Amino acid sequence: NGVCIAYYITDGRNPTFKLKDIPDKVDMVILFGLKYWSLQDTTKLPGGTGMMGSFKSYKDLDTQIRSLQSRGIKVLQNIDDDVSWQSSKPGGFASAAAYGDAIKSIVIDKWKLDGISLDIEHSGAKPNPIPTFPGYAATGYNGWYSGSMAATPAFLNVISELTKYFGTTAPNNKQLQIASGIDVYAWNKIMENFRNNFNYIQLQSYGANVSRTQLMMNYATGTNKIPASKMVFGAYAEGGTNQANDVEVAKWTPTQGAKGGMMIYTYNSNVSYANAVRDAVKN
Ligand SMILES: CC(=O)N[C@@H]1[C@@H](O)[C@H](O[C@@H]2O[C@H](CO[C@H]3O[C@H](CO)[C@@H](O)[C@H](O)[C@@H]3O[C@@H]3O[C@H](CO)[C@@H](O[C@@H]4O[C@H](CO)[C@H](O)[C@H](O)[C@H]4O)[C@H](O)[C@H]3NC(C)=O)[C@@H](O)[C@H](O[C@H]3O[C@H](CO)[C@@H](O)[C@H](O)[C@@H]3O[C@@H]3O[C@H](CO)[C@@H](O[C@@H]4O[C@H](CO)[C@H](O)[C@H](O)[C@H]4O)[C@H](O)[C@H]3NC(C)=O)[C@@H]2O)[C@@H](CO)O[C@H]1O
Repeated sequence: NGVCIAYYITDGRNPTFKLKDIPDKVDMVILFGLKYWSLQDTTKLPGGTGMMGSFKSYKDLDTQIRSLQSRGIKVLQNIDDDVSWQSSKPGGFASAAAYGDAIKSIVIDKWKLDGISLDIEHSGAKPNPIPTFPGYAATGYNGWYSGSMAATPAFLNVISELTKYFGTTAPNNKQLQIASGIDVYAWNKIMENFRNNFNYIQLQSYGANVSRTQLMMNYATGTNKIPASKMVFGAYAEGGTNQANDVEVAKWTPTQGAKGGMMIYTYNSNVSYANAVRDAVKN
């Protein structure tokens, strides 16, 4: 019985399925697409358009969020890694501490959200040297996802500062999760440093079968030393074609022990698909 984490991309797709329509047996919802800078300054992106396409206005967004929380569903904000994380001015703030405070100020202080999930896969400087990727048998991936970036010290500082307000060691029960892949350059160093801070660690194993997820599990647990109970796999509902596999992964208990659960990308892309995955990981 794992967790069921639902991504709700706010780009207006499948509009009749409102954020508040997230069904029961869904533990958390991660607002996705919508950027934290829109939560920060609500006047820049008109409601009902772009990444606010899913809502009539910011008030509508705010109201639906509460609708989920009052039902006990945690609502997290997606935060994407960015090349500015590798600089001394992450997010254009003065330091990683400043960046961290800002995220805390916007996501928690202002929007009273339950935490954040880090989508780690964006471009930036590659590591140097680039290590030899272990390979498929060892990780479930063929090689590096060349479009990701190195977890340089500056990049690590950002996450470190964020762990002060989000995650297992932060106060006020705030979630800190990550959605990435063993193939992203920054993976290993992120886990060497913060695996224990993450409540859940999601692998974007879109389109995988149980065999491939197990391969990932072998590495995540054996080499990255991640507790099996934090591992969450990705159900690619957006694709609409891998449900049977997703359902199997959802029901599946890795050889290393009970996993954290499943995340669904995205629940609102195909509700029936998402419900099946939810049902599978829950029952
Ligand atoms: C966890 C995970 O799975 N990770 C990723 C997945 O995210 C990814 O799935 C796709 O995600 C896209 C969203 O990505 C953006 O948001 C996330 C979360 O914040 C970011 O991580 C990601 O990087 C994207 O954000 C980007 O941020 C950067 C900066 O932060 C922006 O760049 C800046 O831009 C400014 C300009 O202002 C300036 O130039 C700066 O210099 C520059 O840095 C960048 O703009 C921004 N990118 C975006 C997109 O905003 C989804 O969009 C994507 O969904 C589309 O594609 C999939 C294919 O996989 C389709 O299945 C799906 O149907 C969809 O198609 C689009 O659907 C929408 C839904 O409605 C349609 O919208 C309609 O559009 C109409 C006009 O065309 C009307 O407006 C209408 O009202 C509206 O509803 C749209 O028409 C469809 N068109 C497209 C694009 O096909 C998918 O979910 C996956 C797969 O790549 O990878 C995982 O690893």
